[PDB]
Amino acid sequence: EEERIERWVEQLREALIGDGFLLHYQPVLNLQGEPLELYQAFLRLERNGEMMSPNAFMAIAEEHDLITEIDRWVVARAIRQLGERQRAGHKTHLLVRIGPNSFSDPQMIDTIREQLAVYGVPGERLWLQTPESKVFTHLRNAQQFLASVSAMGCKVGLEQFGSGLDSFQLLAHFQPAFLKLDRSITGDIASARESQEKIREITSRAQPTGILTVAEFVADAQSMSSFFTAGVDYVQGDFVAPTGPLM
Ligand SMILES: Nc1nc2c(ncn2[C@@H]2O[C@@H]3COP(=O)(O)O[C@H]4[C@@H](O)[C@H](n5cnc6c(=O)[nH]c(N)nc65)O[C@@H]4COP(=O)(O)O[C@H]3[C@H]2O)c(=O)[nH]1
Repeated sequence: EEERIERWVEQLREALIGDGFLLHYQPVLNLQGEPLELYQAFLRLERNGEMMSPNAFMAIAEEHDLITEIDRWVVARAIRQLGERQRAGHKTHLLVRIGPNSFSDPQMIDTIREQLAVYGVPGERLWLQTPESKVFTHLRNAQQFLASVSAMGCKVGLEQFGSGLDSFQLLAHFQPAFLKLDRSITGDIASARESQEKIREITSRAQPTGILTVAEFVADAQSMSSFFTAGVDYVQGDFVAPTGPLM
């Protein structure tokens, strides 16, 4: 045990150089969103001859404090693809994950600003999501971070929102551009009752501030209609379109 990790933590620190990392994307179709090109970005690793999923190493990168490094790698990689798909005339928008330790990371704030500029990519195309739980904690930083990146026109949103009470509490203290609905509420509206009304106490509340909304993980047409009645701007999940490397 003392060993396997040592091989992982090394190979990772390599993909952080001349990499081995790569990104798969997932279509984010919109109903109320009417209608832009958007994909959530997902990190893949080229260990040996096959492709690794963050379920194979994110744990490691955690204890060794390499997430900041990686997630800066992810964002910079997204901003590149944005330059590429834009120099090609596509105005593709990318949803990218940012951990909590990045709210204070300047190299992040600097890697966003510089790249975003060097590719002629207007920040508006870069959407950054992160759990509300991680925000309810690393707040102060996640506070100024918002401002830092938001100034460049980027969009900062919450992932897994609506779970616990304080969910609506953070709103009056934070201020996201988009809300990725928490699965504990999403996956069940076809039957679930309180949830039916739930994504309304949320939807109808976003419309005012203009806070977009994304119900992800959708896995059936039945619930697909449900979110339209709700007024959920965007939908994501294997049922709409799985994740893939292609664009
Ligand atoms: N969020 C989301 N996922 C969907 C959906 N439909 C299918 N999935 C799949 O289910 C998995 C779980 O994603 P997760 O909860 O964010 O949990 C993720 C995440 O914690 C981590 N991860 C993967 N890529 C990245 C990345 O680029 N940045 C960061 N910070 N973490 C990543 O690895 C876990 C597994 O990722 P994957 O192998 O890519 O596998 C993903 C994804 O391919 C959907 O609508 N929404």
